[PDB]
Amino acid sequence: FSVLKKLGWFFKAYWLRYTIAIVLLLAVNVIEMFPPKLLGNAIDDMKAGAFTAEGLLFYIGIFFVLTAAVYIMSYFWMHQLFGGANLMEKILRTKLMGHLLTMSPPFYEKNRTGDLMARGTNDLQAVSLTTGFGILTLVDSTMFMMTIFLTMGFLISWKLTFAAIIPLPVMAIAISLYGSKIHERFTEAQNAFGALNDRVLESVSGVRVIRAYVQETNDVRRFNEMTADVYQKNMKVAFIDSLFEPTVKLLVGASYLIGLGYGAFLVFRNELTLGELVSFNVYLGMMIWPMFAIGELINVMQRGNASLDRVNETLSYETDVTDPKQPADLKEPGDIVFSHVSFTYPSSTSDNLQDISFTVRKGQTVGIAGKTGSGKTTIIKQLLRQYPPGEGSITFSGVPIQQIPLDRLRGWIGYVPQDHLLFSRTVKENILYGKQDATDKEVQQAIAEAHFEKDLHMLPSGLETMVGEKGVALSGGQKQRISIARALMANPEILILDDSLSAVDAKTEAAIIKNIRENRKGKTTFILTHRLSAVEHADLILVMDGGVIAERGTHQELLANNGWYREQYERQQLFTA
Amino acid sequence: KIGKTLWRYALLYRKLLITAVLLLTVAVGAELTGPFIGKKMIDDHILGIEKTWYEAAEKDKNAVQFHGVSYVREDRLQEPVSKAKEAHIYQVGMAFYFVDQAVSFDGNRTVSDGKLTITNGDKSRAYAAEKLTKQELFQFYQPEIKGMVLLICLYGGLLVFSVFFQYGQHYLLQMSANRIIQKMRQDVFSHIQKMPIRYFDNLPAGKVVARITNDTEAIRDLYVTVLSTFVTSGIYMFGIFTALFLLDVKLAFVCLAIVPIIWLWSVIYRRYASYYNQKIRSINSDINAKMNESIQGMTIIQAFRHQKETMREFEELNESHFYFQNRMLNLNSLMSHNLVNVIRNLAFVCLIWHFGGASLNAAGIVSIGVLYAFVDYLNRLFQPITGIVNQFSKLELARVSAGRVFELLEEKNTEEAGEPAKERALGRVEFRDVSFAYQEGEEVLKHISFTAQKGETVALVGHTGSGKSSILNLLFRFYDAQKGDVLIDGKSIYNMSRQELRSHMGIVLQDPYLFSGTIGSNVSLDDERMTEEEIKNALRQVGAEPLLKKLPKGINEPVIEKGSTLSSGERQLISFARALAFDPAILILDEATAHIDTETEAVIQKALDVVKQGRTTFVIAHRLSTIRNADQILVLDKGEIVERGNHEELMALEGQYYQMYELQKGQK
Ligand SMILES: CCCCCCCC/C=C\CCCCCCCC(=O)O[C@@H](COC(=O)CCCCCCCCCCCCCCC)COP(=O)([O-])OCC[N+](C)(C)C
Ligand SMILES: CCOc1ccc(-c2nc3ccc(-c4nc5ccc(N6CCN(C)CC6)cc5[nH]4)cc3[nH]2)cc1
Ligand SMILES: CCOc1ccc(-c2nc3ccc(-c4nc5ccc(N6CCN(C)CC6)cc5[nH]4)cc3[nH]2)cc1
Ligand SMILES: Nc1ncnc2c1ncn2[C@@H]1O[C@H](COP(=O)(O)OP(=O)(O)OP(=O)(O)O)[C@@H](O)[C@H]1O
Ligand SMILES: Nc1ncnc2c1ncn2[C@@H]1O[C@H](COP(=O)(O)OP(=O)(O)OP(=O)(O)O)[C@@H](O)[C@H]1O
Ligand SMILES: [Mg+2]
Repeated sequence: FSVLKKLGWFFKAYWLRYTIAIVLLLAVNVIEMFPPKLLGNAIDDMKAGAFTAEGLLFYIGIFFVLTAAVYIMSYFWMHQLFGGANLMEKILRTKLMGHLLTMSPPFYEKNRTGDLMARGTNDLQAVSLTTGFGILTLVDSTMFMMTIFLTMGFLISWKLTFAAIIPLPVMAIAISLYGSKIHERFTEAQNAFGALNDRVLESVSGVRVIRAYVQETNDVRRFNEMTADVYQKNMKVAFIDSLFEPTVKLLVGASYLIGLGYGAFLVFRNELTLGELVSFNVYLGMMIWPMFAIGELINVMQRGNASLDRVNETLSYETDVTDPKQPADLKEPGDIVFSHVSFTYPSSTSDNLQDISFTVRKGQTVGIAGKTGSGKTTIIKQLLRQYPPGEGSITFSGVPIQQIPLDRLRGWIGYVPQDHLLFSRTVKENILYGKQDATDKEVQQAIAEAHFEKDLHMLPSGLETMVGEKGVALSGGQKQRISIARALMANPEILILDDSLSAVDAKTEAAIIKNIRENRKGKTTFILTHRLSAVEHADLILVMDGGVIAERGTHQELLANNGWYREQYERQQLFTA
Repeated sequence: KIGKTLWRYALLYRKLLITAVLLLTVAVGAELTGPFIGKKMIDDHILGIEKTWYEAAEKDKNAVQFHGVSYVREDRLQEPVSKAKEAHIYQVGMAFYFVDQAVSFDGNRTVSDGKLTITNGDKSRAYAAEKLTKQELFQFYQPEIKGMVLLICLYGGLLVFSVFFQYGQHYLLQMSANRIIQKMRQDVFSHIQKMPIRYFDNLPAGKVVARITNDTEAIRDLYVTVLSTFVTSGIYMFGIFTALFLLDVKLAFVCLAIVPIIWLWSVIYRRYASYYNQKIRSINSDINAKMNESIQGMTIIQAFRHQKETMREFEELNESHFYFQNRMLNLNSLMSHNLVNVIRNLAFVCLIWHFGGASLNAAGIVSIGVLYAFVDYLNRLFQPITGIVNQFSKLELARVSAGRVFELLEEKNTEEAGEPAKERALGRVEFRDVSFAYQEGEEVLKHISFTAQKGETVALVGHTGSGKSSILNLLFRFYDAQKGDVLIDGKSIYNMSRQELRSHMGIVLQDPYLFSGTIGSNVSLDDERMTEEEIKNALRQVGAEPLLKKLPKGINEPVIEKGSTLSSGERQLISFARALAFDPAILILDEATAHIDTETEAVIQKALDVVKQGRTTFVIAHRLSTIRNADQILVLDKGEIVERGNHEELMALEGQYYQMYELQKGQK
């Protein structure tokens, strides 16, 4: 099967466990043919005038021995095979999580979180089930079936077996057909139930409007209609579901009846014996299962093929967008310079960033601003290696970033995303992403630097509570301040503050900006924001309109010209406060 | 409890359940009598030769003819004379020997000559025996071919009848389950419609939707399981025991003893599988949450070089979940399947032991037909054990869902209403004296006092929490003030039906609540009473967008996007149009398009003016510029109406409204 071929790596990795499993499976399958035949032989020895306590003790002992055997060997092959399936589950989990940890934003833009979560929760299950249970069913449909068939043919009869087996193929075919036709209606009924769920959510969220226009009865009417539709679909499914038991019961009773009747017409002709008529019954009883195994196999193989095909598409088909190369030996960044950075944003026909000839010298606090949608955040996304380098050059003292290893560049940049992106961990732990080796005192120092000590004090000191799951006392300004605290803890050479503080008070923003520039003037800093107060003191301010820059002058030079006089506009806001 | 309410809901729709039980019983009886056909076909026909034979003349049909004489059995025999000339067809080894005279017991039989001696405890006699040819033996077997045929035909007829009745009893069980669940869903939704808004506020939408739908599916699965796995199996195990006892009383006690095995095994398997499945589910949920928060937040995980620590935690969870999976696998193997097979083999050993003990006692054997029936009944019995234990362990989740649903249904607090209004009030509303606290102590409204006369555009101004949306809630009786009084016209709000009160007044909240379906589905909320919405909507200044949006005519069906199919301005437009359609006397406007970082004011002010006329518009617009034309500006100083008057009057005093308006306008 294709899925088994594609899983060659896993089986080659684990060959001892799976060969032991298969050997024990075959041994148990062959051993299981003895009990019924020993019962038939006991019956025959009963009928013929020869049965002593010796023979009865022999039969009891052999039955117990075979029982204990099959028990232990069953335990061990089941353990090996299903533990191997669990191991495949673990391997796929590790592989998928590692690959995702490697990936970059463009991959997540191309693939929605829904598909990734489905692959990480459904396709892995399908592949593991393939590996274990599909193998079991292949061994049950290829070895148990033929073993039973030929054992009945040789040790019982070759006409009784042919006659008493015709209904089983028909039963298998009917079971497959009913499975397909019930799954179709099940999909329809699940679609109807999903519609019910959507309507209930819509009529329980916007309840204010529903109850303020006294429409809480037509809503009941609609819900009753859709519940009736769900019930009707559920009846249509039942109409085909109820055919599984009647069909198997009929086509197994026919098999038993043919075996018994045509063994009777053979015991009359002396081509069988009662013991052989009892063993045949038992053999058919144990053969009724490979018929289901065939269908389960043909289903799991294809489902696993699809799921593994998707898992490989997410894992291998996707290559890392940005990769490093021969790492130039640069110990720290110098004077970040952009020569002509014409970045063409992926999934965007327009350039979205033309050449930008701006240079930041060590410690030259820069600040950017402009109209919304001016592409003033693409600067840092270029500085962060997130997207492909595109066209241009960003040289850290003559060595393009595309040469510096990703780890070092990530170490230099203290990134503060504009969108609060905290995790559902303790506030203390949330602050320690920048530095995992913090000794719990520099944490307080950085908290003071961000002026978060006062606002953190009111929050209960329950291990600093937790943010992502449910903020005990959380606000946009607090999240911006904690992000700034993380970035400061990172102790970075280049500090990027994208929309540094658009939530905290103006006074608090000014104080934090003064503090950062006080203790990191010697180290570069990037400021993006709409409020020009934050970039008041910066010695290189670029205001970006559209996808280009307007003026490269200082704040005094920027205010001298009126090309973009938003500073004058907010000066009234400065007067407004 | 849970069983009490499940049984109460099951008594409803009892005709279907009783019919299903009876059809199941009939099909079960047919199936179980099948193997009795098998036993009789074995004993009376295949093993009939061993019975005694009596010599008789060629006078009676079925009297088999051997050599020159004809004998006939002791069953297919009329009684001319019993006499004492008896002949037997004995079996030794694989050989059938004809004895022309034998009056003695039966024991171990051996042949070295014609003696055919029977040993038993001690040798008794030797009888001149003759070997029977294959054809002669068949002649001794022929008379029973017709009985063979009749038993086979009976076995087939019962088979088809059992088929029909099984199909019927399964279909009726499923129809009963689906009707009960439909009733439960209808009742739960009605209760939701009769629930106070306070319950709605605290719980998120997801929880209540789950309670309505997912928990009732859990109930569906529970009813299917209890019906199609415990009642069916119980009736399938009672009939089997009946048949076994009819066959052999002594042996059936073995199965009566097996039952405790089932009980103990189910108990132990539940005890362990509950623990392992709980941990597996809890760790898998942790894995999924970690994966989601790593995809959602990958950027900073990479930026701060946290790829070597998040993976460590993920591997901890993965290893724990894998370990518990392995433990569950070990338990599952051991308890379920090797045990089923071990018990089956033990049953075979018990059959052999009992029948051998019988056969060693002077060769007095219990018919092999009993053995075949036992082997055919015990194979049937052991099939559903694994499913029974699985469901018994799995019932707990359904029990929890049932608890949640039945606690929702038993909530005493409710709103009893459902009476619309009679005549239009023309729009008189007042708040003479009220005070509202959401839960206790913390007051958001303190001695509020205003009388919004027929004059419209009475405005509330505030920010960051003062009790304006609280006033709106009080107006619609969403929350009761628990103190004071409120009047529309001369009546008191707390002295009339909720539906009547809300029939006078309209509402358009901040977010325009767009419902999936057509645009006409939104304007009328599928009222089906009001006929013309477009024509009326033609007077609401909505004549541009619908033409752009294909050819709606109320049949566009665009809202499938949940609202994203249009613009926010268009969404507010449709909300205003819906408010105008009902033509309410009062119109309580929350912050409508005046939410955050917005400049297109006229775009919705044009419709706001159209809806202003001939009502009593309560507007909570934050943009004081849009409200400058109001008549009864109200300022909320965190629960108090500190100042009252038009915009000019408030400007002169310069308390708080003048400062706020100056800031908002100058900043622009
Ligand atoms: C005349 C007599 C005839 C028979 C002769 C034969 C004599 C043979 C005698 C002995 C061999 C078998 C017993 C081995 C015990 C030690 C095993 C061990 O190392 O521990 C293992 C556990 O092991 C178990 O799970 C328990 C043992 C498994 C076998 C079945 C139960 C034994 C009782 C049967 C008796 C009742 C029979 C009922 C029917 C009558 C640990 O390693 P693992 O398993 O790899 O762990 C995997 C991890 N996981 C668990 C988390 C997945
Ligand atoms: C992790 C996600 O992926 C999965 C991976 C593996 C499994 C899985 N674990 C299993 C453990 C046991 C069995 C199983 N063991 C069986 C033993 C007997 C039978 N039969 C044979 C005939 N009798 C009468 C009834 C049926 C079916 C059986 N099915 C299947 C299993 N499938 C599930 C999900
Ligand atoms: C009038 C007398 O005629 C008769 C009528 C019916 C039966 C009969 N009784 C049965 C009880 C159980 C089974 C049965 N055997 C099975 C083997 C495997 C499976 N599985 C487990 C579940 N999954 C789907 C895999 C397959 C189910 C199984 N169900 C068949 C049966 N056939 C016997 C005689
Ligand atoms: N995910 C994206 N895919 C494609 N193009 C994008 C994406 N995000 C932004 N853009 C392009 O970038 C332009 C604005 O870029 P940028 O985010 O730098 O501007 P900004 O609005 O000033 O910044 P920010 O919103 O981060 O404060 C958008 O108009 C669009 O052209
Ligand atoms: N569900 C609630 N339970 C308890 N108190 C609540 C609840 N909702 C709001 N409050 C209380 O109400 C105040 C928040 O503002 P309020 O609801 O009074 O109106 P608002 O937010 O000013 O309205 P608007 O949206 O028009 O500005 C706080 O005192 C808060 O504790
Ligand atoms: Mg507000």
